Amino acid sequence: MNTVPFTSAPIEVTIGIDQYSFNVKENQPFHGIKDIPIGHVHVIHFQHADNSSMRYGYWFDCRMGNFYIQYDPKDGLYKMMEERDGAKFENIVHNFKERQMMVSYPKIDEDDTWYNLTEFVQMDKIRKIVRKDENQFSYVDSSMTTVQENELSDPAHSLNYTVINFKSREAIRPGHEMEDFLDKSYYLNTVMLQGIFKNSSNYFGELQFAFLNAMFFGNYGSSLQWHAMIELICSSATVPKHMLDKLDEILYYQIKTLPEQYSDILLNERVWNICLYSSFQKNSLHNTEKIMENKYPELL
Amino acid sequence: GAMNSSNYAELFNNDIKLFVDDTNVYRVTVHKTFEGNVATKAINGCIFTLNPKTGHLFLKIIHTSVWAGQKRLSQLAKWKTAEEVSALVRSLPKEEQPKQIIVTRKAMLDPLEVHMLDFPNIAIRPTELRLPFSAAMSIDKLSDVVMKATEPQMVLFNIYDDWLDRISSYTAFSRLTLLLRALKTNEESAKMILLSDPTITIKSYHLWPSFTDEQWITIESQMRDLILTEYGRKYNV
Ligand SMILES: COc1ccccc1C(N)=O
Ligand SMILES: COc1ccccc1C(N)=O
Repeated sequence: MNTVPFTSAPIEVTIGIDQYSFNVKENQPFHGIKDIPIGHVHVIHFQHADNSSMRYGYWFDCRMGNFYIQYDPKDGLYKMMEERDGAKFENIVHNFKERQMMVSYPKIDEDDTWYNLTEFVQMDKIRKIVRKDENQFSYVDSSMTTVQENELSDPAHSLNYTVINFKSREAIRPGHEMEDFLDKSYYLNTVMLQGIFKNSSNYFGELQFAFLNAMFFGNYGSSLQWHAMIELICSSATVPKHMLDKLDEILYYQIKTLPEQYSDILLNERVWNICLYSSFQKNSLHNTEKIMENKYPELL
Repeated sequence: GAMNSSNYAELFNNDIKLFVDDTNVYRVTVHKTFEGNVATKAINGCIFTLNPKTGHLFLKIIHTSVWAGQKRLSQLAKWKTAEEVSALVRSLPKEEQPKQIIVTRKAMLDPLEVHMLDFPNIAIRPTELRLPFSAAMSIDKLSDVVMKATEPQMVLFNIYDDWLDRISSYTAFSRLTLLLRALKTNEESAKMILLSDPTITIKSYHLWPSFTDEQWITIESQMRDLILTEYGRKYNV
């Protein structure tokens, strides 16, 4: 179990850690989060009490270094940093635990939710979508634009998701126009899976990361990426059977975890009605269709 | 974006543009089978591709053999249309290619856009106008070349005959759409109007009769009466 200590909490803020969250009052004696499960990526995220504008946060993996949070009063935000001196870090953390100044990552033992939302997400791939190579952790916020959004404006601050365009020369083989537009298997299997992602695990990893950025930061560009990756699979007549079964599980846990009150903005009615009821895979997502129908029957 | 009554004069500016109408690409005769079921029999069709400024009509005849062994013909017809328009554009010299293609039905947008990915600078546009180009098969000489074709064929016409010698393209298009609207609302009456007087003939190299300016005013008035009338006989007013 690992720890992300905080220097202090000078401003009132709601802090999230994965799917959990808690309020910290201005100058409350808070010094971080302990008992963070090893083996998963994690996200620690922030919403200031005085400006709900800009949710922001940091993707990290404690196996990759010792990380802490420190408020910067010049830039006005809680910043993640790496401590290179391992003995200094251990000594700081141990003092904070002895004084019981940390919240415990509150994982229920039955609960596989975080695993199920991050199964294919790896820090190395996050760091290629979020380019800032001098840090081992990655910053994301509500306003960051994707490369595809920048094509339709700061490139260093972009989310480099894989471009998905259904009316593009990449998607459509000369002479197979109708075939490739109405059945996207070529684009899914040859162009994206074999060509760009190499395997379905990397595809699912980006899909899961896009969903989590949409949910936790309200990142609109990530929402489009998530809906597009889903639609590319559902609009393919030919999909490996293991991929369909895994997609059903992935989406099930995403829909299960989604705040009931964010469904209106985070779920695209056209994509979901198409995927569940018209697409080639309309009958291949049993778990996802059942939870969608019982939780969000309005959308459909 | 969409073409409507507000940007109507744009059709007659000097940017090359084509209208594409696909309503006569897939045509069927519905009939009973010996067993008492219903079947369709396809007949030859055509793509109606028209330069509204010059009157040049690229009539691609769609022979029934193109449907043999194919499924979902209604959907295939839109992609066949788009494939043929794309092939037409590619066959034209660069300086003759259109800058805009306006489709008369919204379901042609994606098929044409996908077939024209190679031409990012050609705008594919819908229209809010209800244009009567379906009635093109009521022009006898066009109907005749379509129904006689034994193979795929492209035939080139000027749908304005020699009118541009005397009138502008705005006026020629207005005349064309009035004639076609009339033929679409009451084909028998419209055709009676156009040919009643045996002394006015259609030149071999034309589609419509050789009306004088004065006779066109008479003709045009008789077509508006027809359209208003039928609108009476239809709605009872
Ligand atoms: C991922 O899809 C997109 C990306 C950028 C902008 C728009 C879209 C979209 N769904 O149309
Ligand atoms: C008779 O042609 C059809 C039949 C069914 C549906 C559509 C069409 C058509 N031409 O688009």
